Amino acid sequence: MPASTSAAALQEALENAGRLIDRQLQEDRMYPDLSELLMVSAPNNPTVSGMSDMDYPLQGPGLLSVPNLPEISSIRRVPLPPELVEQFGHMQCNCMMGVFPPISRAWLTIDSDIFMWNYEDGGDLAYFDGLSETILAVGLV
Amino acid sequence: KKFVLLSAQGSLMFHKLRPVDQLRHLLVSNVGGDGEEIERFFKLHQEDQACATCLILACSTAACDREVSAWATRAFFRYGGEAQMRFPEIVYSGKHNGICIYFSRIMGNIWDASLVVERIFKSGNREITAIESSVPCQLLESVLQELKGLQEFLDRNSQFAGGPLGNPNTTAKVQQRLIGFMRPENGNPQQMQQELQRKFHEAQLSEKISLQAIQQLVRKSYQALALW
Amino acid sequence: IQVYDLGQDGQGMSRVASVSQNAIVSAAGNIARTIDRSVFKPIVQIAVIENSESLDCQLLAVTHAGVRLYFSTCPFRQPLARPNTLTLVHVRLPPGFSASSTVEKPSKVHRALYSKGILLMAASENEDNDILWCVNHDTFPFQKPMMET
Amino acid sequence: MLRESLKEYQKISNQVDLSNVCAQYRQVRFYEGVVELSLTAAEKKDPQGLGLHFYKHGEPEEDIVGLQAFQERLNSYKCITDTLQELVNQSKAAPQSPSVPKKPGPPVLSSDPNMLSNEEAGHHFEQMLKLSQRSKDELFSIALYNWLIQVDLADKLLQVASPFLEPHLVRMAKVDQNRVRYMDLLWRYYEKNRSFSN
Repeated sequence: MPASTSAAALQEALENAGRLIDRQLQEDRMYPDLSELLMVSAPNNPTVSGMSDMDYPLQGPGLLSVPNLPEISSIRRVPLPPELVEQFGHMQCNCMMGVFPPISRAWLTIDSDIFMWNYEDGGDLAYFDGLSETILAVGLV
Repeated sequence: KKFVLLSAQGSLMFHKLRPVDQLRHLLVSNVGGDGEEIERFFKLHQEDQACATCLILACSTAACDREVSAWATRAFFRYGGEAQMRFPEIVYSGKHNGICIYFSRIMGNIWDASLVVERIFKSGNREITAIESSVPCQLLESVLQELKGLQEFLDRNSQFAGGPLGNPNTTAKVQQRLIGFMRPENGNPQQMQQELQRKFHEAQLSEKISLQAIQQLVRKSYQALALW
Repeated sequence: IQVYDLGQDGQGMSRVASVSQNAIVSAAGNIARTIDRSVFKPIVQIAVIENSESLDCQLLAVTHAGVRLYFSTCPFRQPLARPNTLTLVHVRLPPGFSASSTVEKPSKVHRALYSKGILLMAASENEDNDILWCVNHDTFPFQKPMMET
Repeated sequence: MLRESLKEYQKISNQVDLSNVCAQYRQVRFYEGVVELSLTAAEKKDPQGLGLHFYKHGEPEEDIVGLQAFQERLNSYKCITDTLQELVNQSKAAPQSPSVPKKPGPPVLSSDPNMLSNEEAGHHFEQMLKLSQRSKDELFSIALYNWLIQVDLADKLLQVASPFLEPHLVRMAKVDQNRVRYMDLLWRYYEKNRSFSN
C-alpha cells in the first residue's frame, strides 16, 4: 500500500470520531430551561404539575426504579461543642442558631452574647462578649 | 453537593448523591459489577448514560475505588448492549455511546473553544495587547487526569472491542423478538437469517472502527492538553 | 413578596413590585383549580432561581404544605431585561397530591432550602422530631414534564 | 404543671402515644413522668398479670395471650430503657466512643457552670434509676436487670437490693447461652450478700 491512503483513512476516521463528539456535546448543551421542564409556554399562560404518580415516580416493581436507591448520603451527625451545652443552664429570654458556610462555622446566640464553632468537627470554638443588649439578628458580610 | 442541618443536638452533615454515587452504592450493595440492581440502574438511566456513569468509576485512580473500578468495568462491558442495525442505520452500543458522552463531558467547556484569549493591559499612558491561554492551568490539570484515566481504560480494555463476552443464554431472547415482525412472502428464512448475521457483523465492525478512531482521538487530546 | 432592582451595576436601588399572600393564594387556586386554598399559605420561604438555573423564571416560594410556587419578574427569554412584575408562572404540589399515591404529604413545613432543582424541607413529625424531605430531578433531568425522585 | 400533665395522661394510658409523650417529657427533662406513665401504660395493658404468669410458668409457645401481654408490657417499659440509654449515651460519651459521629465529641469541657451535659446526663441517669428502683412490677424489674447487663452496668445490678434478682439469675444460668455470665453475676451477688457457702 502507499502510505497516503492509510494516512487519508486515519484522518477521515479522526473527523468521523470528532463529528460524533460534536453530536453528544450539542445533546448535553440542549438542556432545557426550568420553564419547559415545568411546561410553561408564556408568563401569562401559567401551569400546574405534581398531580400524577408520574410526577414523582414510585420505586415500585415494573416501574423505572431501583428499589432502596438513596438520594442523600448517610447523615454524619457532628456537634454543638461541651462549653456550649453548659450555657443552656443560663439562658433567660432569647436563643438563635445558624450557619455561615463560606467560613466553615456555625453560630449560636444566648440573650446578649454570640458563640461560633466548626460545624464539621466541634473545633475552633470562640465567642464575643462586647455587648450589653439582646441580639435580635446576625449576618456574615 | 454538600449540606448541613442544625438541631439542639448539633450538626447533621450530609450530601446530595450524584448518579455516579448511586452507582457506587449499588456496586457496593451487590459487591461487584453484576446483580439485578445494577441491571435496574441501566434501565433507569438507559444504557449509554449508565455506561458514561460507569466510566468515571472505571477510570478512577482513587485508592477507595480500587475494586469499584473493576466492578464498574464489569458492569459497563456486560450491560451496555451491542452494535445493531436499525432498519437502515447502524446503532452503536451504550458502551460506545457512553465513551463518546464521557469524552464530550471531559472536554465539555473546551472542545469548541479557542485555546487563547487576547487581552489589553493599561501600563499608565500605554495600552499593551497580549495573548494568554483561555483555559486555567488547574482546569487543564484536572481534565488531563480524567482523560488519562479514559486513555488507560481504552488501552487496557482495547482487546475486548468487538468481543461478545455475554452469557449465551441471553442471545435467544433477542433473536425471538425480530422474527415477530417479518413476512416477505416466498422469502427464504435461511437467506434472511444469513443476511441478518452479516448485518450484525457489519454493525460490530463499524463500532470497532469507531472505537479505535475515538481511542486515537483521546490520545491526540491528552498530548495537546499536556503540551498546553 | 416584594421585588427590588439593585441597578444593572448592583449599585442602584428601586422597588419594582409587591404581591400579598391572599393574591398569591387566589392565583395558585385559580391555576390548581381542584386544590383547596389552605395549602398555598403560609409561605414559609423564598429562594432565588439562579441565572445558571433559568432565564424565564427568577424566584421560588415554598409553603407549610410543601407547595412550590415558581415566579417570573422579567419577560420570558429576554435575559438582559430589568424586573417589571412578580408573576406566578407555575404551581408544583409535593408528593402525595396524585389521586393514586400511597406516599404521604409534607405538612407543618417550617424550613425549606432550594438551589439548582434540589428541594430540601424540614417537617416536624410529633414535636420532638423532624422529618427531612429531599426532592430532585437529577435522575430524570432532561424530561418534560419534570419527573422527580 | 408536669405532675398535672402526668395525671391526665395516667387516666388514658392504654390509648397514649407513649413514645411521643416520653420523648416530649425528655425535651423538658421530666424523667419522673417517663418512669410513672410507662408503668401505668403496662399496668393497664395487663391488669391480670398474664405477662408475669407466662414468665413464671416457662415462657411457653402455646400461651399466645400471656406472650402478647409479656410483649405489650415490654413495649411500654421500653420508654424507660430507651431514656436510661439516652442518658448513659450522653454521659459515657467522653470516656469512650463519643456520640454524634466522627471524632470530636458533642459537649468543650475544660470549664463549666458546676454542671454540664455529661454530669447532668449522669445525675439524671442516677435520679431516674433511683425512681425505677421504686417499682413493685417484677417483670419491669426483670426488664431493667436485662438492660443493666446489656449496657455493662453489672456493679449497678449489684446495687439493686430486690428479691426478684436472685430468682432471675437462677433462671438465666439455666436458659441463656452466655450461662457463664449469669453464674458470674450470681457468685458476686452471693459473696456481696455474705452467702459465702453458696
